This record gives sequence, structure tokens and C-alpha cells, in this order.
Amino acid sequence: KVTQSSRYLVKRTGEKVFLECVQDMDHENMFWYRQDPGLGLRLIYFSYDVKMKEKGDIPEGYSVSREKKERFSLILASASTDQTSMYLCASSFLGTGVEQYFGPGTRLTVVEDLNKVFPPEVALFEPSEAEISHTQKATLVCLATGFYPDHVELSWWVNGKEVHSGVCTDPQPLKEQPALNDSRYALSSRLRVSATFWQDPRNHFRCQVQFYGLSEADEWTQARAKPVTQIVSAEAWGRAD
Amino acid sequence: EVEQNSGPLSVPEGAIASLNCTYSDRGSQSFFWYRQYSGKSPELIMSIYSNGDKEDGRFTAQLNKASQYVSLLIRDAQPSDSATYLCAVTTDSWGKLQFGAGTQVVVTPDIQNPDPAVYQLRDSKSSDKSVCLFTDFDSQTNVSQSKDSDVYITDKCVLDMRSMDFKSNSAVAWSNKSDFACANAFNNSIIPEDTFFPSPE
Repeated sequence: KVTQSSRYLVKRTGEKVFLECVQDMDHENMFWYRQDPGLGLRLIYFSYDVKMKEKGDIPEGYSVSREKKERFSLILASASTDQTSMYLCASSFLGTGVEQYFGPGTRLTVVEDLNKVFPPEVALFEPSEAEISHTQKATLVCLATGFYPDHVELSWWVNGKEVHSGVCTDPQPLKEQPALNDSRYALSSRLRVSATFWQDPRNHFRCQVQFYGLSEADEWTQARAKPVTQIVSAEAWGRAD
Repeated sequence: EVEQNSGPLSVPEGAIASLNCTYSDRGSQSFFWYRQYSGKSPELIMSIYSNGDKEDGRFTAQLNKASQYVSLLIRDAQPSDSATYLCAVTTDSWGKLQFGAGTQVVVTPDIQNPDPAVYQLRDSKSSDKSVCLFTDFDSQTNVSQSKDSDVYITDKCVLDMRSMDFKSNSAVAWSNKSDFACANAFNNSIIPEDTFFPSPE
């Protein structure tokens, strides 16, 4: 009902950056927010109708456009690292209720050099034998390391189907060097099954990591392979021993 | 204008998780609560307009316009309730909203039979690489982040084996160190005295 033009962006400092919010619901009101740890949501800009815009609480560094009613464009004239954030748009109108409807969100990372973009390495770690005998359960661990930016989506697949029961992924990727602004990240996930399920050699367990990096409209002059948006996966097969 | 209590709030499973939000404008007429899962977008869960309670399943919103506060109570909290909750209040007659800063709420599982253990797991593709798994400890255990630049320890994570009606906490540690053992990670984020610590086979 409310869409945003990108789910994940990585941009160099200085780049002009456009974020689009589009709603086909004929809503008069639209809003742009950013969200950061410790500050929550803050209003950047809003609009009560086509052709209107008013500075929100934190308008500096941003401008907007609303030349058409369906689209509220958020513009970063010259991206700076302090504009790395979760950007959320919303719309509303004067109805029986005045509640806002949020877009899905856009995670923008602003980096000083695109050279620091890296895809994750991904590995799957097999259940301990002592765990199986102590508890009669089997925990697999998926580990993704060395990625930048922290724009990843991890999923477990059992025999070709995505599963959710028995899964836990870290809510936060951890900086592999927290003091560092350009630190690469790591992320782990667990999937736990019964020992008899793991002990079936026909059972297939796949960890899949979707990583969002460079687009093809980005140039790359480096030796290593271009760190594009890609899926990296690892797997294990059940083991009777 | 609009202020919410800070957080994060840790709530044991089965207890009431509660959030309070005060507002400055006595003439405010619309009050909203939003729920936002990690890395997703806020979704409206309750709106309330008059004094007293408003109930929806396990959610109760309460409004006290005389003392100027609105609250959200989550009854019989479960781990899956873990999220950021945000209050919002109208500030003009066009529909502009002011949001509170959001409060992170984490509901910890009720671990009736702790079996804390530290296990070493090996890579499916290479026996040479390993991770450590600290698991099955009760929810009062705290996993401290690494203090060594070369060791990595994750936050604890809650896993639900739905078919078994079984929940468990765990944390993961690893390193690229040659001499690195699992006890090097799990014992500054200290384990309890009854941890099962099998020697690696």
C-alpha cells in the first residue's frame, strides 16, 4: 500500500541520493523519518498535500519534493556518514482515523570509500556429538563473517523449504571491530532439530545469506571480485554417526 | 511534547510488559501504539481515544487524560512479543503525529529445566574451522560481549522448537586463533557452576 524505492542502499560520501516513497491510496499526508539507536524515529519532513512541504524536526542535510500526490521524494544533496540510517516514509489522511501507514523502510549506509564493501563468507557448523547424547537435540550454527555494509538477510532451508520453527538469528550483526567506523560485520544463526532428524542422511540443511552491495551501475577498478548484491550459502547433510 | 520510557525492558515470560508515554498537550485527542520488529517497519497495534482501557487480545492500552499519559500493557508476555513499541500522539488537526522515541522490549523465556552447556561444533566443509555454542542456560544469565579484539561473542538468542514445546537460550563464540579454546570465550561472559563442559572429541 505504501512502497519505498529501495530496501538497501550503499553510497559514497558526497553522492546525491534520492529516496522515493510512493502510495497509490490517494492519501493527502506524507512523512519522512529516520530511525537510529538511542534517538528513535525523528521527523525529517512532511507534506499535507501535493505541492506542499514543511521542514520536520531534523530537516538539515535533506530536501524533499512532492510534485505529484502519490510520490514524496527525499533527497540527500551530499551524503555524509552521519546520514547512515533507517529511513521510513508514511502516509495518512483525514479519515475516521488519522493513523499513519509506514513503508517497508530503506537502510542507507554512507561510506567514505566503496572499496570497503565486502560480501560475507558463510559457513555451516555441524551439531556436536556430546549435545546429541546429553539432550537428544541437534543444533546447527550458521556463521556469516567479513561483510560490509550490514545489509544481509539470513534464512534456513530444510529439504528445500524455508523453516522458522527452531530458528534463531542474532537480531544485531556484530562489528568485527566496534571502535571502527568502517568495521566489517559478522552474523550468526542457530537451527535446532531433534537428534533423529539430524541423524537422517537424506535430510538437507541449507543456510542462505542474501547480501546487498554494489549494483552493476557502479564501477569497480579493484583486483578482487566486484562486491555485488548476491546470495552466499553453505549446507550440511544429516549424518547417521 | 511526547515522551516514552527509555528501555530496553526485559520481561520474564508470562509477566506483564508495560510501556508508559506522557504528553504535554492536554487537548490531545488521538493516541496510538505501534509495534516494530527488528529491522522491519512500525505496524499499528492499538489506537485509543477515551479514558480507561481498550483491549485487543493480550494487548491493553490505557489512557489517563487528566494525568496526561497513555500506556500499553502486554499481558502474559511471550518471547515473540519482543520488539520495539512506539507511542504516537496527534499534534495538529491535519493529522501530524509526534512519536515517542520507541522502547525495545525483550521477553525472556521461562527456562524450567536449565541444562547449561558449552559445545564445540565443526564446519561441515572443513573439520579445521569451529565455533563454540553456549546453550540451554536460564534467562538470568548474561552473555558479556568480547573484551579481546580477536575473540567474538554474540548476544544471546531465543529459539523455539514449536513441535516439542521447548525454548532455549544460546550464544555463539569463535576466533581465528590457533591456541583458542571455548573456555577462553565462555568464562568472562561467565557460565554457572553446573555447566556441562565436554572435552572436544
